Amino acid sequence: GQSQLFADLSREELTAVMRFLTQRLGPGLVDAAQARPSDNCVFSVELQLPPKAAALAHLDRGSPPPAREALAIVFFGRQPQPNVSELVVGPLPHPSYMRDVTVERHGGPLPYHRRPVLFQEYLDIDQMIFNRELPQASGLLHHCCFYGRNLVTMTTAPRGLQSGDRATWFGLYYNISGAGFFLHHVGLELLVNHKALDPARWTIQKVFYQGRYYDSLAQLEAQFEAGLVNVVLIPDNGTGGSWSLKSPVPPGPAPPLQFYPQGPRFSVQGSRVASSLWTFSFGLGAFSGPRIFDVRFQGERLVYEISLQEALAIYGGNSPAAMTTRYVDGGFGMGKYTTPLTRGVDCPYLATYVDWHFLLESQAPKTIRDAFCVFEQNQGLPLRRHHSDLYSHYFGGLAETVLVVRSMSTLLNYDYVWDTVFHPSGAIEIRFYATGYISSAFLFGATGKYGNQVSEHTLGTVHTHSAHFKVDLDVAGLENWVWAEDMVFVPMAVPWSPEHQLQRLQVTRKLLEMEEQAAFLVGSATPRYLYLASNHSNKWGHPRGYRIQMLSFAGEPLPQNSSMARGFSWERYQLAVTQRKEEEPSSSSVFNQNDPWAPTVDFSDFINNETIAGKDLVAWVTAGFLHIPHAEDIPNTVTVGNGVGFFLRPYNFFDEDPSFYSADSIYFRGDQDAGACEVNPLACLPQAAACAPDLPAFSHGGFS
Amino acid sequence: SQLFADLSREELTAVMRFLTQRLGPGLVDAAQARPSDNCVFSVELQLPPKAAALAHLDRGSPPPAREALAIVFFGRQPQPNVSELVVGPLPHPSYMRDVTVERHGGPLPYHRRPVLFQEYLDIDQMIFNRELPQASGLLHHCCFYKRGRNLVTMTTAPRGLQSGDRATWFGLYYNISGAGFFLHHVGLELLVNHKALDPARWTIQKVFYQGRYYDSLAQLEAQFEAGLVNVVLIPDNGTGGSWSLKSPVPPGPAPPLQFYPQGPRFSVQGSRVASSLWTFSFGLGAFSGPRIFDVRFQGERLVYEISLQEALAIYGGNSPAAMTTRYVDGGFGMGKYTTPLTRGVDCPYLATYVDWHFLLESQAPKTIRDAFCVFEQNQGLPLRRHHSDLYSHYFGGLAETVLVVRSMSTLLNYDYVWDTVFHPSGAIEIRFYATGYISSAFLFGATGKYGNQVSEHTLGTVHTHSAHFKVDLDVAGLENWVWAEDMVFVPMAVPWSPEHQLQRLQVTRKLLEMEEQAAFLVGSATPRYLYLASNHSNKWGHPRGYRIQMLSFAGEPLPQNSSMARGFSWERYQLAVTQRKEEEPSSSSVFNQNDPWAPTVDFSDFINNETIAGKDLVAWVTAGFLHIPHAEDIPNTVTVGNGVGFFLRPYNFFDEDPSFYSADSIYFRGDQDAGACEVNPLACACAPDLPAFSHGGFS
Ligand SMILES: *[C@@H]1O[C@H](CO)[C@@H](O[C@@H]2O[C@H](CO)[C@@H](O)[C@H](O)[C@H]2NC(C)=O)[C@H](O)[C@H]1NC(C)=O
Ligand SMILES: *[C@@H]1O[C@H](CO)[C@@H](O[C@@H]2O[C@H](CO)[C@@H](O)[C@H](O)[C@H]2NC(C)=O)[C@H](O)[C@H]1NC(C)=O
Ligand SMILES: *[C@@H]1O[C@H](CO)[C@@H](O)[C@H](O)[C@H]1NC(C)=O
Ligand SMILES: *[C@@H]1O[C@H](CO)[C@@H](O)[C@H](O)[C@H]1NC(C)=O
Ligand SMILES: [Ca+2]
Ligand SMILES: [Ca+2]
Ligand SMILES: [Ca+2]
Ligand SMILES: [Ca+2]
Ligand SMILES: [Cu+2]
Ligand SMILES: [Cu+2]
Repeated sequence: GQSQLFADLSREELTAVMRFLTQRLGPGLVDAAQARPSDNCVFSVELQLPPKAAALAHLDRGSPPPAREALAIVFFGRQPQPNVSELVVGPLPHPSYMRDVTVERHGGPLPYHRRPVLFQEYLDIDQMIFNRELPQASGLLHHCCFYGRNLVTMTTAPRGLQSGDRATWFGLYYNISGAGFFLHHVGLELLVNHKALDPARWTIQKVFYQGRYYDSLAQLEAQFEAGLVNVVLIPDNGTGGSWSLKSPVPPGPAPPLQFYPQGPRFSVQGSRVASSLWTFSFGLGAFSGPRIFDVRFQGERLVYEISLQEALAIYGGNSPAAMTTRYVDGGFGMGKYTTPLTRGVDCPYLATYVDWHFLLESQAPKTIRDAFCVFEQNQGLPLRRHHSDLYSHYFGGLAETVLVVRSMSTLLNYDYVWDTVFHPSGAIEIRFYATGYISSAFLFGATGKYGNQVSEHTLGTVHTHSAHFKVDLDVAGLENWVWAEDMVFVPMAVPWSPEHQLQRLQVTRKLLEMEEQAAFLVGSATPRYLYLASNHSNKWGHPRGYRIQMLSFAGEPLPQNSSMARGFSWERYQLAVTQRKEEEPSSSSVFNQNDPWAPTVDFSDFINNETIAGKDLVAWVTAGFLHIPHAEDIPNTVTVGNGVGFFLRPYNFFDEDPSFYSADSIYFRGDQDAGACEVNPLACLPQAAACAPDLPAFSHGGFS
Repeated sequence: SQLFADLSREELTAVMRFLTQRLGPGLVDAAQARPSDNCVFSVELQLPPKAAALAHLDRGSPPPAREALAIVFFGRQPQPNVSELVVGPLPHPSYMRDVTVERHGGPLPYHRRPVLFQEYLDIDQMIFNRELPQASGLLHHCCFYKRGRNLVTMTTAPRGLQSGDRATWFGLYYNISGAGFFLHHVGLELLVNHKALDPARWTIQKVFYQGRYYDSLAQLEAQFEAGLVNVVLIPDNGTGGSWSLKSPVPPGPAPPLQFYPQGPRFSVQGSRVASSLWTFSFGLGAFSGPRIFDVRFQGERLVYEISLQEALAIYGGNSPAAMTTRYVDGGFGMGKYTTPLTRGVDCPYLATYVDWHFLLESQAPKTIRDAFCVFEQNQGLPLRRHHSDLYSHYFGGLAETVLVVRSMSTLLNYDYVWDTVFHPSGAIEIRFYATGYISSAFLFGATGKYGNQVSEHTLGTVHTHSAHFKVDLDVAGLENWVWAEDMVFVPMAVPWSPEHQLQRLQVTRKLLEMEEQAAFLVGSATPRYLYLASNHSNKWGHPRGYRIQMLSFAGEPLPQNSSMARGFSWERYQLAVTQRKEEEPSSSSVFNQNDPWAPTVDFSDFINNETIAGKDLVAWVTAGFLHIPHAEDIPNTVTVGNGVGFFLRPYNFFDEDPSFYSADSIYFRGDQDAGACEVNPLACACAPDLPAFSHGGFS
């Protein structure tokens, strides 16, 4: 079955679904890029992933491929009871039908306040701030901040305190040219209430300046002019790090460069990457972000899907913005906020780079150039090696080379790096880095219970990062069990001197039967060897397994006591294994960010006391850390040590190490000529086999 | 300025001629020595005292005498001792002092002494000439017996059960040609007693065949010939993996190759690496293994010393050899058992490669070619990046390049990989990988409580690996404190709507004042942020710090209840911080392997309830994992996912990211020509002309 079922929609296919929806949605249908709250609107159109039954029927058993469909989110603002609605639209490329799956999926209409804040909304909010509200305090603002074209606004987190609220705290910052404005908070923060569908009716519920609450910007300017406010002059320009990214040092000799001496050893065709060892499909959800499907090692499928589900950032702090802030980044979109990869910085210069197409908050499809990069990377390490000077004189090794796919999501200040790396041993590593700029507060007072001073007038606010992954392993077929292997010591008499005691080392295997048993809380310890496995077995008779191996420094999760916690229930777990249902496609939702108190998807609902003894299983992995900012996070947070993710590793899945059969392996005996070419491939790189290519002239995918 | 350089070949011959002429005649070469002889076991660099060394490197003083330390086996006397002697000054030695007593308070029992290469050879003459033909009937019928040329022997762990013992279990294995013999256990294990100083007197305390215990080989042969022993014939050759390393698949298009477009960006002179950012010295102890001294980031020193102290492997199993085995690898030697790096496999092809000289168990100095490699590696990752489509249109980042130093020690089956990697952010990563062959048993019976079947007739025995590192951080001078930062949530009324509650996130700092508070047991949780710091502060007024960040999947340590456990008490700790003394230079010792019950050094003695508030500190980091072998370990165990170690990371130590001032940084704005060469270095013969391949050879 040779189709590309998992490919993100092309631009024709988006135009096609747009044309279709235009014609059929009633007249009065506004473009989303200019829409007001009471308008109608196509928010999003993206690929609707196919149901698994049908997909595998095609891929494995040759049946016809399932209708390729799209899913549009529609803001219905023009009516007595405004709803959000999800509609499926197919088949592609010539759509002929549309049904409204909203009720059928979340049992009821979608409250209109759950909708993401549109780009027009943010723009209206700024008209309200800069034109109507902020000149009421123009005296204060001359005095402190060089006064509304030099200042600039930034959003927060959940918007309110209570299901249905839509009130956001907004920070104010100097509009720094050519570097991060995120460091130069001016101390002013405005709780805006924009729940109403008429922007004229929008209020400013509270105000916060340098330590103090006020009821309005008027009453702040009353108190300023009455001489009753100690105001702090915050510089406006400066130099190095806090103000720049451009290094003052001039370029020196060049760093090392990697090249393929005789052509590449893989190919990308559409959504499908293929190599001597690995074959897989890849994509970005608009909200979910990265994903790969149909991963096959030497022709056998290991995983149906691996895909980011959510990223979280829980903050604390002095100011109301920082202590309210819980970003659920799916609500903005890890795909929407993807950004071009800059060649030679984000991936190796000779990597192959791929575009990504999308239709969000517009009516034309746009394209993000160089959104993904795929490459083979020599790691420096040997994968494996042994040198025998003992009894027999030989050497046998293999340098590890690895296959890689990378996107980067720039969510305001943060640049998330998402890596999916494919080892020649049959292992799959998922990785998640955070760089970019820190979300900062204005430095004031009881600092230190809440973070570190990091520049003049700048607090680095404490926060946690957590991220969720879905790992739908299909280990040797759909029917899988989970096993927990570990270890134990048993006091025993030494057999041949019973007078003497010895501490006896033993393996421990428990087969986990129920969802509740394989759900592991953050804080609880957890089996050293945990793997999903098969009815089937390898040559020596052990169940065929793939083994999850985590890499987390997890923060304490937001306590359960909180009304908000439900919107990201998944943070509380390290790992959970679950019966994989069509009704349960995802862990979070775009709709949880703006109403986590009545969550649109609640992940703890999935762990519900069913068997996981021989069913189609799906593993859910949380990974993250705590981050007390510090001075070396200026200008940017750095990758080193901040890799988090997991390994999927073979455990009695094969009969031997597949890399035994590698084309790149190296062997020689003591009695051989190790530097003769017929014995050793490495002895010909010099003779002839050299010659770095001419390079492609540099290009860049641009900006908005 | 080369205080820390391992001894040259001249300097070894020099100490060896000096020791010859002054040790009494009757002084035998160690390679040939019998237990009752006298013997120079080792001569290696004696590291200088820290007061004096710093005096020299910082304050201009003259250098401390360059000295050597020789271990001498004094077997020819009424009470035989082992003795460590300092010998100086170099390169013209004129003195020699016996530090043994002054260091471990008394003589060194002769049984603590490492099993020499001649001892292993004598044990094999006993085994194959006197003992094994007593059972040539069984061995014809099970293992193709020829008079012992087809079989082969391998050591175990501590030797005996009790302080003073010297009785070693030995497994038998087919002598596979050109691939690891370690997978072909024949089922036979002999407890040999070799304590005596007269090899004629050596006994065979016990025997183990195929699940059952016998008192000698004669008795097993009685029981065999009586038809009373079910014998199975174990094949002798075979194909693929379990029997080979050579891939059957022909070489394909070549893998990616890294080269330096306009020459290297570092240099190696003797023991000293130098680069644009980093400057350090490097070496191997003979027993302790890798180490680096005088690490200087942009000229300021961060660490005095980082050094491997010990590697440990605890096993379990069906058979006596497996369940008795706890290898303390220092007792063999991580430096001795270092092996040449094979260019293009163990390190980048274009890396620079350095020799190592040693003098152990001989009288001439030998050399291990290509023992170290140093290289710059482009990682493919960015060190950092931001892309702004928001309010202002710009891009600013930096691909991470890294500097690396690597040695590999092959201890029998196991190939340990030791890495020291130097990030341009000011971080140092220490890494430890294990590859090579698994140590295997013969498959019989109750398997499964004890490991996995992994080939025909081969059990992969469960085991833990752990390793110990000494990290002598000198954060902004000698006086350091340690701090433990972490996090907490505090229920609080929302200020601006107090009828609602909010879970308020807060940092948590405690300054650890006592050694007991900064020693962290395996099992117990540990502060998310834990760093050594200074009196001094950065611009913003935070204490200047380096943070330790571990990477361990610890095995359960050997229980305390065990008589053996003191010989590696560092296994029970994740991390310990400690007043740094000259009487406490190391964590284990070469003498612990052969007598852990009366440990020659016991690490828990260092954690002794002193203050660590503003003292010269040292951190000790344990790292390791559990290994239940599995089919994908044949023919070798793979590196993937098996990296363990730690990061040493700036924490308010600088005023900003030093990489901000990087030469290889990249910046451009929306309104610029991103592909014009004057804006972007990335927008600009017959490249690598490669050295013809060579190899360091074998014994
Ligand atoms: C959500 O909104 C849409 C319209 O704004 C509702 O769908 C319409 O329903 C009426 C009568 O029920 C039909 O005659 C229209 O033609 C429908 N339009 C479409 C395209 O679906 C919808 O029922 C509302 N859903 C809920 C449950 O609130
Ligand atoms: C270990 O043995 C050595 C020699 O077998 C001892 O060293 C000698 O000590 C005698 C006096 O007891 C001196 O006269 C010799 O000149 C010494 N030789 C050297 C090179 O030291 C040593 O005393 C023994 N160590 C202990 C602690 O017993
Ligand atoms: C912010 O700064 C940039 C200059 O790079 C400018 O183009 C933009 O118009 C400024 N003003 C605001 C309020 O966004
Ligand atoms: C073992 O086999 C090797 C080569 O395969 C041989 O050279 C050696 O001498 C043999 N005998 C022993 C016991 O070492
Ligand atoms: Ca369920
Ligand atoms: Ca599955
Ligand atoms: Ca102490
Ligand atoms: Ca120190
Ligand atoms: Cu962060
Ligand atoms: Cu192991």
